[PDB]
Amino acid sequence: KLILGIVLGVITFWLFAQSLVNVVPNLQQSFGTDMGTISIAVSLTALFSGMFVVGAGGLADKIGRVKMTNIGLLLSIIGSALIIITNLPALLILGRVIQGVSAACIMPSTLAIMKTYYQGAERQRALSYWSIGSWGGSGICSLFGGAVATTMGWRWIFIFSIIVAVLSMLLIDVAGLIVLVVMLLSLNVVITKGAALLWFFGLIAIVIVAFFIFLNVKLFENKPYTGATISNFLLNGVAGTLIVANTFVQQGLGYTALQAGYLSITYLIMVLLMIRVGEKLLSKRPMLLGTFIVVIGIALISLVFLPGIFYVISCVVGYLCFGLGLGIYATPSTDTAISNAPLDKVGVASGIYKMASSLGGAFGVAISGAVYAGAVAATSIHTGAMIALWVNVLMGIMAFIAILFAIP
Amino acid sequence: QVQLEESGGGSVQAGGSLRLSCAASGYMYSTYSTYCMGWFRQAPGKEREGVAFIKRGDHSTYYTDSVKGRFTISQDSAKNTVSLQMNNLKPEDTAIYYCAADFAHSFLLSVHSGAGQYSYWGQGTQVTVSS
Ligand SMILES: [Zn+2]
Repeated sequence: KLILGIVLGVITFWLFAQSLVNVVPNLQQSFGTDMGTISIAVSLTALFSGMFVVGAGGLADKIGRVKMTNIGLLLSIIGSALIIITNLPALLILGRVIQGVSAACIMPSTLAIMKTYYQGAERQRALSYWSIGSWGGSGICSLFGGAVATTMGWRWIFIFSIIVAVLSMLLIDVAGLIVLVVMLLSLNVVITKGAALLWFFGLIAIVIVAFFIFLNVKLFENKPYTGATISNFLLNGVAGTLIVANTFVQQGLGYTALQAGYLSITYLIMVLLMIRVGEKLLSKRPMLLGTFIVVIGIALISLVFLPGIFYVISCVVGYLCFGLGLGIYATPSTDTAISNAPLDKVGVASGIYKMASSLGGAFGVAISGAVYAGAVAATSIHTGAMIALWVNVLMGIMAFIAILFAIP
Repeated sequence: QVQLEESGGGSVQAGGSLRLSCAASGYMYSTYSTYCMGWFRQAPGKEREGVAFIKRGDHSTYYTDSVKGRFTISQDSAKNTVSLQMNNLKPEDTAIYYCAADFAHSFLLSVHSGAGQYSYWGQGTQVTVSS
């Protein structure tokens, strides 16, 4: 139906947003201001998004779902129009900030329409197509923006944002919220400062301080939806597996940038053609299948640390076995969360499931990188790599053990 | 937290040859990304000038006019490091050579040269030539 046809247009408003991150050198000359200041400028999108998606979901919960999805898609016009209009330093900041709060509005609200769309059985067709929207949307955000920068430029990648954000609409109470964003703002850049940096132990405080001040100040959930969310976090911990693998292959074994692309796009095509098999797979069975078969995905790439001549076989099967496992768990976990969550409080509950997904990644990457960067500094590339891949196996096993607290 | 440990260089007679190596510690690649890497020279007289740069992903090299043909930047992929093999060195080449690398980007995007783009810099290695 044209229920998802518009929704995916709002998820592709978050492909164009996270494509410009991989084309920072082009707009450093245009906007003029040096790298390091213009980089953090583009960073603000997923920054503002991660801290407001909870609130913007809880305000969409009351103010209206399609009301907020109308706000977001309208705010996605100015978000892109502001940047593409004129390139200059101070303006570039604000343009990404609103691009960030634009996503915070869309994600939880469009996740609530899906429950109204079906309310059982024909909901899995929608949530699967939603997963295609995000995983395809993020999966090629880089490979797109780069291909666009080559021929057309950095300008014609953000004019596609306004027109798709309109075509989407064509198919259409501060209870510590301020001490929530301050905990997230900090926690979001505790992983980034964790690598860079002191504010290393200093910024961990304002997270823990604004956590307990927010703990005793909408917190009300007790169902398997909790299990589906906690499992989602632990599974996204093995996101680092891919980045540490791409590094190892391209630096250690010394392949070209295109080979890295073929191994990666193989994983991308696989995972997008399993979320389809995910809905057919269904709750606990496929999520146990996914959380398990991903751990194999690692093991095949872990064993490439002790390689041979025909271990490109053992590495490839890894990318496939890793890719499909995410796809299998992909469309059942989003359902088990979206279903069990109360119809009254969907906007609040969905934002929490999406952030728990977000932090999981950033958290996993930080560990995977730090371990790799440490282990490769201590011992070698091949050795140090496996140490990082192993740390992912543990999280992937914990994600398989995280299903223990998720009954049928 | 990405150190650039650089080695080689030093003094030699004019019309001679010199090696300059530089590796990047704990610099990881994103899902469809790479980074560009090379040297800038700066004699006590003139200001910071670009020499030779290479895109780590697909050996996409770029040189300045001055050094074109004599200098040959390249990456020892198995040992993981870039190195600028300099030849027929003229006394203009006498300066402090700084190994640098820019923030990562889509591998589809082209190699970089402008000092504004490069963000990671090495302590600097000295090279001098004479009669
Ligand atoms: Zn570059």
